[PDB]
This record gives sequence, C-alpha cells and structure tokens, in this order.
Amino acid sequence: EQEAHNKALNQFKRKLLEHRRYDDQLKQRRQNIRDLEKLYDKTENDIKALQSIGQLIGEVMKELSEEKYIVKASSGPRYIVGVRNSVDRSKLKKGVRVTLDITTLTIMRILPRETDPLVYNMTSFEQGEITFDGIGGLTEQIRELREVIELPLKNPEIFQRVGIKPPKGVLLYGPPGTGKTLLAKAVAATIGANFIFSPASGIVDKYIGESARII
Amino acid sequence: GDDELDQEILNLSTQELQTRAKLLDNEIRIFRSELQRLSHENNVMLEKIKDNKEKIKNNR
Amino acid sequence: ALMYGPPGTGKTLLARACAAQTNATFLKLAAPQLVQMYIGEGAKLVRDAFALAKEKAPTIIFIDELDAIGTKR
Ligand SMILES: Nc1ncnc2c1ncn2[C@@H]1O[C@H](COP(=O)(O)OP(=O)(O)OP(=O)(O)O)[C@@H](O)[C@H]1O
Ligand SMILES: Nc1ncnc2c1ncn2[C@@H]1O[C@H](COP(=O)(O)OP(=O)(O)OP(=O)(O)O)[C@@H](O)[C@H]1O
Ligand SMILES: [Mg+2]
Repeated sequence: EQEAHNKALNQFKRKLLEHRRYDDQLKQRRQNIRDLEKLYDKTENDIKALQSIGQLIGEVMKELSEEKYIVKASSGPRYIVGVRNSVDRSKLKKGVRVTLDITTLTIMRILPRETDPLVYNMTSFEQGEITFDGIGGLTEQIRELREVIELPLKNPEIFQRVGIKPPKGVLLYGPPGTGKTLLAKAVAATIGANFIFSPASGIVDKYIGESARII
Repeated sequence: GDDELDQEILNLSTQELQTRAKLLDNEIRIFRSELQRLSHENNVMLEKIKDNKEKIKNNR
Repeated sequence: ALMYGPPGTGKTLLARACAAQTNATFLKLAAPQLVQMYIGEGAKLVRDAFALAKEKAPTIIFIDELDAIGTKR
C-alpha cells in the first residue's frame, strides 16, 4: 500500500459494492411483481368466464310480435323467446344467429353466422401445387378451362357485352392419371380465390339429412 | 469499486473518502428499506393467485 | 407398394417380418372392417386411420385383402 489509511478504504470499498448491489436487488423485485401480475390476470380472466354461463344459439325463424320472436334452435326444437333492450328490431333480420340464455332464454345480442367444422378442413388443403403451365400438351385444355372460370370471375363486365347467361360449371372426365385433380389444384393456386376441395365422402354422415345440410 | 481505493488517495484527500463512507450509510439505509417494501408485496400477491386458482382446480 | 401373386406365397408374413425388424410402426388393418353401415362415420374410420398415421408417422398401413376397397367397379 500507500498508507495505513488504505486499511480504512479496504472496509469502505465493501460498503460501496453493497450499495450498488442493493440497487440491483431493487430492480430484481420490480421485475418479480410484474411477472406475478400477469399470473393473477391469467386467472382473473378465468374467474370471469367461470361465473358467467354459456349461451345457446338460435336463429330468427320468424318474427311474431314486438317482444316475442320465434326461433329455430341449432339443437332443434322451436321456441318463443324474448328480447332484452340490448338488441333492436331494426338490427334483427331472419337467418341471423341470435344468442339465448340457458336460464331464461332471452336474446341479449346479435351473433355472426356459423359455418361447418367440416368445411374448414377443405380450406386447409392447398398442397399439390403446380405452375400455370403444369400439364404438358394439355395446355390447350387450360385455355378452355379459364373461359368459363377465370375470366367472368375476375370481370363479369365484359360478358354483358356478349349478352349471354352467366357461365357456370365444368366437368372433367378421362381415365385415371390425366391430372383432373392436378388441373383442379392449378386453377386454385393461379386464381388465388377461396378454395375447397371437397372429399366425396367427408360430406356424408351416418344420419341421412345431415349429409344434405353440409352442402 | 470505482471510489474509496488507492487511485483516489492520489487524486483526492483522505478525509473526503472518510466522509464518503458515512454518506453511503445514509443512502444504503434508504435502499434496504425499499427492498423490503417490494418484498412484502409479493407474498400477498401469491396468495391472491391461490384464492383464484382453487376455484379453477375444482373445475379441473 | 403393392404385393400380389397367388394365395399362399408368403406376402402377409413378409410384411410383418420387415416392419417389426426395422422398427417402422405397423398398423394392422383389415379391409372389410372399414365397410360399415354407419357410413360417414365408417368412412371416418378411413379418415382416422390416416389421422392416427400422420401423428405416428412414419408408419406402414398394411391392409390385408384389397378387393373390397380395391374393387374394379
Ligand atoms: N397430367 C399430368 N401432367 C403432369 N403431372 C401429372 C399429371 N397427372 C398427374 N401428375 C403427377 O401425378 C401426381 C398425382 O396425380 P393426381 O393425384 O393429380 O392424379 P389424378 O389421376 O388426377 O387423380 P384422380 O384419379 O383422383 O382423378 C401429381 O402431383 C403430379 O406430380
Ligand atoms: N419363402 C418362404 N419361406 C418359408 N416359408 C414360407 C415362404 N413363403 C411362404 N411361406 C409359408 O407359407 C405361409 C403362407 O403364406 P401367407 O399366408 O403368408 O401369404 P398370402 O399369400 O397373403 O396368403 P393369404 O392371403 O391366403 O393369407 C407363410 O405364412 C409361411 O408359413
Ligand atoms: Mg393375407
């Protein structure tokens, strides 16, 4: 050393480190409460759903009277049910899904439409892609195919000039292996419009009458 | 650390560093106080998650 | 891969021997059992035999006798 008063700074260096080490414990704890904060909210949201109850969906089958509506439920049997002042008469039309309670059966709100669990599986097929010329020599068949398909879809407006009925529907036929499904995938990709891709037998059900409902 | 060492005998007088340590007395008693304040709070919060989570466990 | 030839040639026995030997998952499936008169859910037996298989991939779906769902007509 330099001094025997450097024996007194040996002890004072420690105090300094302690003070710069308790500040980082003060940042530790402010990070520890905000980590527990989210865990309270993650369970607070579950409380709020839990002390609530479910809704049971209907749709407006027919208007009867001001405060009385006839619905046909998605589970089946028709009811007459009431309305809160949480919905308007000018905000209801038929085939519009409505909520009901499962403890009083009264509409509180307007509900968007429903759509099959089955048809969402078809929009998740898009693989098997190929380019716009992806069938060799059958490129002529692509031209025939788009005249019904791609051109009026994009612009109906040039077919007003022609004056004919709106083009609809095509049959592909030929022995197996000729890329009928491949041509299907190729006109799905290139147009890029919403696309399904329905299995023949994933639109059949055991019950004869649900098989009709899907399509 | 950066202060109260053999570097700062050269630069600054030695009663300066004598009095430094007694200001770090005053400053670290405040710093320890606030550390326990934010410690006591987390023990209550943990219990209020439990009170919520018990309900969730019956459903579970 | 198709196996074919007269009855008794050894086809079934191979299939078992190799799938267990290399440790590729061997699903045991018989063709008429997919034909059920619950059809739509019996057609969903077919769907689920692929559903299992895509999680249990790679996997070998050995269908014994393919003239019920391999019909000409
Ligand atoms: N006409 C074709 N030109 C080029 N490649 C083809 C053609 N047809 C089939 N392929 C190739 O064969 C693959 C599988 O054939 P795909 O499943 O399209 O058969 P398909 O005979 O059209 O079906 P289906 O028997 O159900 O009508 C394609 O992904 C593609 O690689
Ligand atoms: N190369 C071989 N070496 C030893 N044993 C054999 C051989 N080939 C066939 N076998 C014997 O003959 C038996 C009959 O063949 P297996 O039943 O396996 O096939 P298969 O043609 O699918 O008949 P099936 O459809 O009538 O059941 C085998 O189980 C085995 O005992
Ligand atoms: Mg056999």
